[PDB]
Amino acid sequence: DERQGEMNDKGINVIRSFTDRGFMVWGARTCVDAANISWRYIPVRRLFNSVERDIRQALRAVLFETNSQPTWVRAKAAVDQYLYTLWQKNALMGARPEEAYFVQIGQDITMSEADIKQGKMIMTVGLAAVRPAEFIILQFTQDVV
Amino acid sequence: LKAPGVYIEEDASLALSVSNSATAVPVFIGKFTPTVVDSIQVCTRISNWLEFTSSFSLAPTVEIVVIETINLSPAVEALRLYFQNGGGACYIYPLNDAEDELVLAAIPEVIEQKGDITLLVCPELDLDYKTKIYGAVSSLLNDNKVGYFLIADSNDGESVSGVWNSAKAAAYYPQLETNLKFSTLPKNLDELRTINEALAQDIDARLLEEKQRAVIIPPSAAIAGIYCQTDNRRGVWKAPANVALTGIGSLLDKVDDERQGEMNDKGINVIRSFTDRGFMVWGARTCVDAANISWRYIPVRRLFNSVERDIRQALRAVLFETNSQPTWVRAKAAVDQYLYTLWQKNALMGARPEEAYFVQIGQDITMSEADIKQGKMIMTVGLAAVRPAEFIILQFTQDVV
Amino acid sequence: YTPVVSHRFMASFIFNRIPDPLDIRFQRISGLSRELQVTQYSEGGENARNNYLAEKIQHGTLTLERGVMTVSPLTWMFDRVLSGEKIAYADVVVMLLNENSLPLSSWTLSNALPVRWQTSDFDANSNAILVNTLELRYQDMRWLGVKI
Amino acid sequence: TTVTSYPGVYIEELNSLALSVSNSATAVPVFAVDEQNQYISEDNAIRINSWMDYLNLIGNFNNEDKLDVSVRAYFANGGGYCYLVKTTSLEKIIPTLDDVTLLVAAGEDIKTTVDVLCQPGKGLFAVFDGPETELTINGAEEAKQAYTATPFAAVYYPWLKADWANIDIPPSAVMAGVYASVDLSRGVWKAPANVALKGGLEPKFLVTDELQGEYNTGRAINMIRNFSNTGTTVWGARTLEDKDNWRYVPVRRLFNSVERDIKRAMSFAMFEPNNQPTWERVRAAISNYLYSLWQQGGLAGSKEEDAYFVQIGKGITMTQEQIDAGQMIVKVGLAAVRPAEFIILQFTQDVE
Amino acid sequence: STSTSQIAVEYPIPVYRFIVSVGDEKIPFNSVSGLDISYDTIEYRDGVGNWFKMPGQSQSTNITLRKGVFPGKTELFDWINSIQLNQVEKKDITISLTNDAGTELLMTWNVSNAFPTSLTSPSFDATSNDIAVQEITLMADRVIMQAV
Amino acid sequence: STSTSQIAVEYPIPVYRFIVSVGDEKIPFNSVSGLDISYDTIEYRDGVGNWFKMPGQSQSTNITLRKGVFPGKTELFDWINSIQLNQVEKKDITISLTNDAGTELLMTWNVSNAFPTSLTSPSFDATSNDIAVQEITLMADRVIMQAV
Amino acid sequence: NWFKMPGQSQSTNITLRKGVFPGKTELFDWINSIQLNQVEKKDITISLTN
Repeated sequence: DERQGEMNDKGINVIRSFTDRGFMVWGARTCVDAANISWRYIPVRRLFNSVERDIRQALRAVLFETNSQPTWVRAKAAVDQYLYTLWQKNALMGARPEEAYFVQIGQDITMSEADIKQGKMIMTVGLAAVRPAEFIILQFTQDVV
Repeated sequence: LKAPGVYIEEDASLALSVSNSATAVPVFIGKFTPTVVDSIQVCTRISNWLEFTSSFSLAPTVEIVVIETINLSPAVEALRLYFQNGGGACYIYPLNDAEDELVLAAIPEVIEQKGDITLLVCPELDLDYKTKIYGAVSSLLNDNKVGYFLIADSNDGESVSGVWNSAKAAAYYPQLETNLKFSTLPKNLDELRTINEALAQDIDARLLEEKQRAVIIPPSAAIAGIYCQTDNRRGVWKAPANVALTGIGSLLDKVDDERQGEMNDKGINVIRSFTDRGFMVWGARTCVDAANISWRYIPVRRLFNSVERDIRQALRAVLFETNSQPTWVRAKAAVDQYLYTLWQKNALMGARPEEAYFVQIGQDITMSEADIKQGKMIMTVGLAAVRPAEFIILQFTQDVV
Repeated sequence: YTPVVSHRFMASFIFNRIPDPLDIRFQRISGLSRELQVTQYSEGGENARNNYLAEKIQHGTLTLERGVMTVSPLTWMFDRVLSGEKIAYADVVVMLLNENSLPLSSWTLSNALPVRWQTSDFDANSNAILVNTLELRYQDMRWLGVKI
Repeated sequence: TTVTSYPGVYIEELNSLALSVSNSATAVPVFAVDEQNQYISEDNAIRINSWMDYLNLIGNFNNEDKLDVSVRAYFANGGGYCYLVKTTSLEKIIPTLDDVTLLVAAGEDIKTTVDVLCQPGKGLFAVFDGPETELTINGAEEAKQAYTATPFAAVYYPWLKADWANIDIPPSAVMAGVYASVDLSRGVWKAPANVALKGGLEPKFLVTDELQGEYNTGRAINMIRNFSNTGTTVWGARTLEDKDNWRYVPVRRLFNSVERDIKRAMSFAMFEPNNQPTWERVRAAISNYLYSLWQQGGLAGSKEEDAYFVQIGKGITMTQEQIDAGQMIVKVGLAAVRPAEFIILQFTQDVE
Repeated sequence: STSTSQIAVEYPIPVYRFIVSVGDEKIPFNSVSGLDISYDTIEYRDGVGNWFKMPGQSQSTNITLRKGVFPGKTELFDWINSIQLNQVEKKDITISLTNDAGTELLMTWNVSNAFPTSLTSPSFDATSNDIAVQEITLMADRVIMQAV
Repeated sequence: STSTSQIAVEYPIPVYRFIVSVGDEKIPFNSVSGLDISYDTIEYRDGVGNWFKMPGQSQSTNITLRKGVFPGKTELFDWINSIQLNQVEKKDITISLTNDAGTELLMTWNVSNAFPTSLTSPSFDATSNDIAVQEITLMADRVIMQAV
Repeated sequence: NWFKMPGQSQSTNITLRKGVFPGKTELFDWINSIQLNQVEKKDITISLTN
């Protein structure tokens, strides 16, 4: 345990051997600078990899359609119908699904006239992931009453 | 830390329940010392025991007077017993001086600014500390303000006898003697550690001496949880009495029935000890003149505080709308739909709900043309509360047939 | 006052004034009977009322069965005396229990000689615990406590 | 008490502790304590849970003290936890104290206190002592009027003597043990007479029956006396008042044991909304107490409607002006048992 | 043209408005059922023919009173959890048909010494629109029926 | 006009949203039913007439929790297959009524030592539109009900 | 100590149902094949399909 306290903060996970359970993988951090607490875990980095990998798969039915207002309202609905299923399976923490995600796309919300005339479309996806519990602390007192 | 896994640690602290309730929110004015910010927040909103430990001291403010008579402040301990009997999210107003006129007179100016307080407590023993606060707090007991039931304490059987003798006050006589102990901390004893070597070893022995004795507290803090506990169970309209205090040891006084007959008519309630049931709060009167039989009880005063506190919350969707006939018929329906729920939960005595309340508002029923042209609206709410049964009389006869 | 229930009990053994606190789990205990033997003597012209003469007291026999468990100092005692090695005595303390696991009354059974020891039968056709119906004869019984 | 250093067994002797068993009952004797006693502080009531707890207080036992021989005879007979109150502050501490059902004059004169303390509203039943001199048939009018005529007191004349004591033992010591030993066995409603005295207690003065014929009428003085079959026993069950309502102590002690267990049975009704659903919750909390007292044989009669009655309601017992004053008037009636004092035996010689 | 004061003295009273008081508490239940007063019968017939019928032993009483669960309130479980070996804190139950608001009682049933058995936790299924409802089947004695 | 924070503290909670945790796993079931806390009663009557009632032995607990089959997941069978002669790997079951998404628990039932009996394979018939649903009837002890 | 162990395995009899067909007599010649003590015991495989 005392050698692991530097390696895990460094970003090196460790397979640690417990006898009654076996060779368990122990550690879910990533090789990142320890000040960056946003991407400080594996799944917070790996879910955001997997969301945008399946959003590009879902946005490919949008590309060479015409650039106007009914094209955005189909592209906004495609990521809204995708992120709602991730909210269903408890991938995003929250209680009501306007908190777990938001998609903002529009004429003046995210773009300009010279932006659309070039032919590109920008939307802002943002989603709140669940952070796991690394450390636990058991506080054994003795005065019950 | 620095590594994942379990971390066993011993000699832990004590934790309590949260027990949230936004209807009886007390404020604790006393000798507290902040530890984390020390600077600007004149009073802090805590929500449970953990936000207290994350912001305050868990240390009694030791106060020495030089042959020396000393004083230990139980404000930290008296707040532990508030979370043990009931719960809530009390504002804590630390006040160590109580002689600066520029700070003490601004207690009502900051306590009306937050708009959530219903109870006003003072957990201290000292008469010259406590009676200086009640004079400043007594501006909240006027008719210009709403809510603000001052639950007080008398150190002896005699009345507190101030200008706060209004119907919004209650006093609870016997000081409690809690079973918990301390864990300890005249012009900065570390200065006197250098000057007088003889007094330093003298005062350090007495701090260890008063560490072993169980602390006595006033009941102005323990009944502040009793006022919240019977508000989750039975609502405001039930009397906060005939309910056992928890976590206290013995009482300090052992007042009987014949001494109580003057204190209760005076308006001082009493925690009375029955062996088979425990330390029950015994008395639901208020510090009022005994001729005024209308507000002669706690819940008859405290429900009328709580109704108009939630009517102002319900009437705020009316104010800056236009002043005409369809504005009144929405404001009349808002208090009618509120008072009907109070009639549902047996807060108002009666059989059919035109008796338990009445709201009268109109053009010529309550107002004038010069009244509406100024831009104000007057309605007359009136409601009949339930009066509890203090005395019972058992008449044991012997001739059955 | 109010009666007590008969499914909290423990019985501890005393092997040569050395107590045996490993063997307090039993399925049932026989219940302790003692009887004053009586010789009826009918006489003379008195042929309308009996006349009973007392005799010696006949104590009962204590049976107690348990599920068969890992070998213990109780089992090593019965196996030692029922293999003909050593005829030794063992004192039994049978006590009722309260709700707070306090004893109500206790029966001390001095110098109890282990007489017999019988297991339940194996059978492939039914599912039940193997029990150890082991029965021992005591020679005195001294009731002690409240709520006999 | 020896200090303990090593884990093991200590063989230290302690001669003659005179040890008695701890007992649990519901009868709590306030013991009056003379002012010259040192191990008591006034305006304070110390509590004695068993005979070892009294013997922890005084240190060692001596048979000279009028209190020390008093509480030994109390714990030898009935036991139960008692309150030792000094006499000069007894008027302040007994209204303070809950769990007080009988006030014992240990060996002191309390006749001025009982007149102000014992009231119809309270729940006490004092007991005190007769004269310690011999009294005859001729002095039946003089010592009878030395006590007041309140129905809340009982007088036992013959002072006790024991082999373990030197001073005579006052009979209100043992009679608080007898009141607590009979209430556990036979209940409150049976008379505390006709019961034996344990602890080796013996009466000082022999009493004839023709002597007791004059001290049973009017302000009665109960007497204890020994018989040939059983030994010493209590032989009186009359209080001081001689009206038929409160003539026997089992009647007065039942009505005092009822009220202390009604007022804790329906103490939930305090500061409750005073309407009708509070009332039937009160008349039902009394009625299945009195029925449970009915089935144990505490009241006389044969049905449950000749035994007791609980009647409350607006207009039945309380007026409308009593509702908004905060008063619930309750009327409860009882019909207790009376004991058989006399048994006469008629001896015919000629059989039919 | 009957008035509302003749209806309150002639017309019968409906089941859907009642209050239950468990000990000193008031818990709002959904359905209370199963309280009754039963007796067994003893017959004796002899010879020439006399068919004597007497009622005998009073039969047991277990009532079954039902309540939906609430997010903070756990009241019926801490009564069925309070039982260690032999004793529960026995309470008394008063059931009473009321007015519309609970300002009057109309007929009252008192239950003497009630201790709980058989608390039934709710039946979860993802296809039902029910409220999570639990029941408690407390055995007692001496149900009496009191007017007003 | 009640708010959504008074509904969460006054209004009762519905059955159709719960999560089950078998040991350390989370398996989504369809219908969990049959958990309760039962006791038997002991009566004692004597002579002059005293009808003493005491609750006696705790009665057994077997709950019945039901799940549709899934094309890869075989979880309930490898628990009823894991039993050789005498022992199973006993697990503990926690049932808990939740929020809409499983971010809050509202009331929790804990089951102490659960081993399975009677796995029922689905009922095939070519005339029904059902989902292939299997059930498991595991016997256990000490169902407790925990708030929040 | 309330020890609970699972004991004996309980018997299994399944019930599988078929309409009759004009030439096919298959289930009867299995219930007819039994003389005194033995049948030709078979094995059944049930399987949810595509």
